[PDB]
Amino acid sequence: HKLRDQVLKALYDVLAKESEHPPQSILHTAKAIESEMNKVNNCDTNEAAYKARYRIIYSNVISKNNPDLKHKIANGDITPEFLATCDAKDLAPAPLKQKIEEIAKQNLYNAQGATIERSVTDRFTCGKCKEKKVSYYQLQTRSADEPLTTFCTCEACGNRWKFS
Amino acid sequence: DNDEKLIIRCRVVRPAEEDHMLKKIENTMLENITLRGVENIERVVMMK
Amino acid sequence: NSDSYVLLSVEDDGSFTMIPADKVYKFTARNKYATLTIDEAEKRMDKKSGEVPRWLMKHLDNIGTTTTRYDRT
Amino acid sequence: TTFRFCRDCNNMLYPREDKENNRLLFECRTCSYVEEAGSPLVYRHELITNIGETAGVVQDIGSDPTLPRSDRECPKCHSRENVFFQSQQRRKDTSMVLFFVCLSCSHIFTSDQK
Ligand SMILES: [Zn+2]
Ligand SMILES: [Zn+2]
Ligand SMILES: [Zn+2]
Repeated sequence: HKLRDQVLKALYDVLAKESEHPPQSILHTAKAIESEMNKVNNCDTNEAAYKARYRIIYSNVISKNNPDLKHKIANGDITPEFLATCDAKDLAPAPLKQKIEEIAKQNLYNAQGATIERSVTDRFTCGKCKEKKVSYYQLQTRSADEPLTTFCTCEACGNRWKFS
Repeated sequence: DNDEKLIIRCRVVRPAEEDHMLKKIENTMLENITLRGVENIERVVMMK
Repeated sequence: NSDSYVLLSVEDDGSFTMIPADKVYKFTARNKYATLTIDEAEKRMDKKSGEVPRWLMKHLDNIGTTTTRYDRT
Repeated sequence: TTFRFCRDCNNMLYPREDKENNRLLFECRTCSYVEEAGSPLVYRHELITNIGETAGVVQDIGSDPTLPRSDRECPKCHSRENVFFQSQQRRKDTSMVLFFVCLSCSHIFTSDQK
């Protein structure tokens, strides 16, 4: 019964330590035994993941920022809900939440790569689709006896060609 | 996870001569421990 | 710079004799702190230890090997 | 993070721990001088830095004629003369932020507004 006494003592401590005092100490130990008996419903002290969820909820309570989690957990937000929530990112607090969304947006942008854009004109005509959406580009390849190559590519379909 | 500064605290446990051992062990854990993925693969990007 | 220097040493009456300098020598202290030995120094230099002990000199001094000149005297 | 030296003999101090009183005592490996440590910080690797775009300033940067000249003012002395020049650090990802140094207020100021 080591875990089912230790977590109960943990909730004894983290509810007595609140500015929200326990004169309804019997209500609060009812809350604690409800919390622990839904907490075991994932594991029943038979799975190694038992301590992880406990650490999540425990350090969320003892976080401060925020302390208002104590008030909302004593005035509602029932404990069998908060095994199945797994809302650790979602709670305690919201400024950190919007920080996380900004971070995720930044990462999702920065994982995108190179997108060289291939300026087009209507001067030539494609070979596959015969459209004047030529992704043209110019550069020199051969020896000194000639000017540039007149490289060609169609952007409407992907058709690369060359002019003489 | 939710703390403002993510921290790791570790110690050597055994039932003088600390600094260079701990520095080498630090260097080892930085250089060797894989996290996920498959090694010999590097940065990856998405084209549309 | 041993050539360009010249000496203004006051005498008891206030006289200033010009002594043209010849050479300048620099002195440092040595073996004030129980210096070590070249052979065991080579064994510490070699890769017998990935890092030598920080207080290895203190351990050698506690052993008493190669003590100070003042201590030997 | 600095490397203190023994004041009796200018030598690199090393950290070594008290056996029972549980305090870092910087004992000289040359002489017997010892000193307690202000902080438990010893070593620091710092695998990421972003530093070096600013310094290298002499008191007469503007004495060289090769630097360009502008008309933005120093926001302490309001004199319209100035000397501007880019970062002194050169990596492949250093910024096009600019550094503005004046002669009147003799002060360094930038053009970033984030
Ligand atoms: Zn085409
Ligand atoms: Zn010393
Ligand atoms: Zn100014």
